[PDB]
Amino acid sequence: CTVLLQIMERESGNCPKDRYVVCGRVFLSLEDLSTGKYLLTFPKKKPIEHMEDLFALLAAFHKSCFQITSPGYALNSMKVWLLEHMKCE
Amino acid sequence: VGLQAALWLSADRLGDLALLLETLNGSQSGASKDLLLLLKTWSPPAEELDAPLTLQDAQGLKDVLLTAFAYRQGLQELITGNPDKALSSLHEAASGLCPRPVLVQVYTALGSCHRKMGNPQRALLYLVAALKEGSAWGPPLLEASRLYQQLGDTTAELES
Repeated sequence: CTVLLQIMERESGNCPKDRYVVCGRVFLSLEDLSTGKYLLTFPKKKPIEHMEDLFALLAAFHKSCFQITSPGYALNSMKVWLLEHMKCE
Repeated sequence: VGLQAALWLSADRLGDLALLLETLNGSQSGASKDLLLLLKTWSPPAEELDAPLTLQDAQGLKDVLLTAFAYRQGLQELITGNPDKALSSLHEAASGLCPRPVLVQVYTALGSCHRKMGNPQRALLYLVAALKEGSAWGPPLLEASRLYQQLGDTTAELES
């Protein structure tokens, strides 16, 4: 596959600036995947040190965004549950 | 232990309390005569696994212990003339449960620390926060009266 980044401006109601880029090309096969190389296979690839692997998980996954309001308390147990109960690095 | 300690911490038996918790953890923790570190070192031994119910559990009371001892330590050091040491423990108050009446009072307390040091513009911060979050904004306006007295803003003082 080859990759296209399309750009368009919003401000100008002329549709004037409809640039692109050809941003490279992705070669792939079972010989490559059979040796991992682009996969993420869990727990051995716990220590995330090529950030594309982090970026892959933040692209693939089902994102869900929330507000938490404690209006007659302050809210700090987060970090314990995160760090202690959930055990976050 | 939590409940016992609440009796001893309602009844000013802090020497016996720290002794109890020294016994609980390793007695190698013999020299940590500060409570505020022993209370944190004290680890509830489960997430309270499928046993009978409770109205409250070890952690939920530890969280009350730490905030209550911090508040008490703070007020004693403040009145005793250490509006330097207060600031540490009065930050440990807000960092852990602070029901908003506990925050209102922690903030008046920090206004008082800074006014006694001669830092009026910091004190004003904490006092405006206490005005906002509180339903009883007597003690902050009192602290403000005393601030404008310290300075000489007698019109501001009188209006406060």
